[PDB]
Amino acid sequence: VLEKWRNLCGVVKNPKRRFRFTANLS
Repeated sequence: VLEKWRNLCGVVKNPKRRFRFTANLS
């Protein structure tokens, strides 16, 4: 279980293109 964590970072750690949703309580 690593290819999933290395592929997720491409979106979870890509605020440059991603809207970035840390689910912070408004």
